[PDB]
Amino acid sequence: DMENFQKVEKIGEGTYGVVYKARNKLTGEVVALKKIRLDTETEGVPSTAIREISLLKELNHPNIVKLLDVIHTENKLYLVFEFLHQDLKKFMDASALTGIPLPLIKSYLFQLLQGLAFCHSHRVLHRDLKPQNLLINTEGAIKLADFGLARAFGVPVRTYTHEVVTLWYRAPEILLGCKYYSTAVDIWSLGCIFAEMVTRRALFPGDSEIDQLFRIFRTLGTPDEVVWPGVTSMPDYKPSFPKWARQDFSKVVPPLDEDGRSLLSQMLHYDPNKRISAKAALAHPFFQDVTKPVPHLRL
Amino acid sequence: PDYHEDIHTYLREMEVKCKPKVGYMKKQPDITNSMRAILVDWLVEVGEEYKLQNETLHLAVNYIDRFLSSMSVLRGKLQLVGTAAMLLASKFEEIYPPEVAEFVYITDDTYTKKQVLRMEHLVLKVLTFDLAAPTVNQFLTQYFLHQQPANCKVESLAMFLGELSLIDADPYLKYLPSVIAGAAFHLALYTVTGQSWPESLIRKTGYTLESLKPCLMDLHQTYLKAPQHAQQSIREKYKNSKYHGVSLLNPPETLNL
Ligand SMILES: CNC(=O)c1nn(C)c2c1ccc1cnc(NC3CCN(S(C)(=O)=O)CC3)nc12
Repeated sequence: DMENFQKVEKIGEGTYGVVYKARNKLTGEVVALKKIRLDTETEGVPSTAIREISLLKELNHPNIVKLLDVIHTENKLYLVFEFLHQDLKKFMDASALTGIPLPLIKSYLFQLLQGLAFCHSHRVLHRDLKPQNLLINTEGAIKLADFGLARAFGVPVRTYTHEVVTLWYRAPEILLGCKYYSTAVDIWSLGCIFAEMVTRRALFPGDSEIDQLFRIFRTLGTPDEVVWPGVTSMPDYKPSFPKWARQDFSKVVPPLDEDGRSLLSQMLHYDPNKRISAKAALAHPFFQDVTKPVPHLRL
Repeated sequence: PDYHEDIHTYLREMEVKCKPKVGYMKKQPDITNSMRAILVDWLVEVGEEYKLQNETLHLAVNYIDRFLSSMSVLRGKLQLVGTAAMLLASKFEEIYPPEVAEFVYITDDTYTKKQVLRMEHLVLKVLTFDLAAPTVNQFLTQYFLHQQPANCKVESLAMFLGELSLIDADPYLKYLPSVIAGAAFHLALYTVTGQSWPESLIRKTGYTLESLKPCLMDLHQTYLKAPQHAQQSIREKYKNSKYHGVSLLNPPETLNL
């Protein structure tokens, strides 16, 4: 069974284990094979694997990486995924000179919201949306991947006392230390990735939780009870916060038209209750003319 | 959120698929509804010792019932199944689950670390890694949003009834989670405030007081008899002040159906 794969090359490494690009020796199918090593006396199957597998096989969608198989031997657990060519981080990096074409950015942000809308409608938070967890193939498709941190929220998901989402993409509510995650923190992350594709640079590259919070404040203005009922009551909010003013959005993201700016400002909205949903983002005018360019991928 | 309705519809879809064989116990050669009740009552205790979420308890019972639906298990191994179920539910639901060592401790070294991890593998295989099952808990959480005034004794009492339902495979194995939650929410609401299953939830679920009646009749029966039940861990748990001592509340003498 595991005999029928030929390993072609390592394409991923992590605390989780390794991922190889592999070839099915019998069908020829090209696959991304994730290998996890098991602690067979004191851990068993890791929680992130339990969650990735069981959630991922509920989410069948073209914009969500496809889990093709699970192999569970004595000591090894293998996840078999569909192979994609490149993550969005390496493409954004390869494109820092020329920039990513606006048509292609629109395509990707349209697709990502489709995969995300599908997660949230099946009560799944992703919670780790960042450029190198998004995958692209050569036909212009982009898919959500790495559901290690994903949670079902049919019952409300409580916030890790020690945080989760990588800091640059982490949402204000989390930094200010609210009690629960909501779908909105996935949207926030997606806003940041949006901006970052437009401007070639991370929107809020914070050095620490507090520095993150402030970089945000300096671009979006410091939230008060009008812009966000309740902010001043949140656990990690201090009244000793400097009041910055809301930067004008045509300066924050120049290359964007009136629609691109409107959408982004709705994704970066302070009050999560008011932050635009992914289902709604897809209805936005910005996407009226959307298309499916294909990237030039320097493999 | 904005998906509230999308998710309810999906939960309703899923609960029909993640459903265990209602008659599996008759086909099971060596164990018994009473053995299962003793088991579930033990899982409640474990949950109190290790401070696990109610959702974890519900998921664990789902796992056990689906697993017993297709595998014969002897008396001496039923607890090993339940232990691996609790462990799996913890990994899925808890922010961080107890480690395996701690589940071996509360089985009292009747089983080994090795055995429990072996059983974890087998339960995963038998359930084909499908662990995100709908629970009474998830439906009660949806229904709670439809309290015009939210009332904490009603929420605790509803949770209490839902949890009692986990003890007795007969009758409850034949009801769906969304329906048990319905009966549990109405009965709690009626006991504490006198209000009834609200119109908005009739619209949301399509459940009428009339259609809940059968499950509602059973749940009332269980509620009335709970002090006489051989299994008491749930009543003990729900006299805690974190649950407002609701299990000491007097059940209504009659519904009004
Ligand atoms: C926890 N981690 C994961 O779940 C994970 N990590 N990786 C690297 C991948 C994962 C899932 C399926 C995958 C399917 N295809 C690919 N392809 C690779 C990623 C992109 N690049 S690269 C480094 O050149 O940008 C090589 C091909 N990677 C996958």
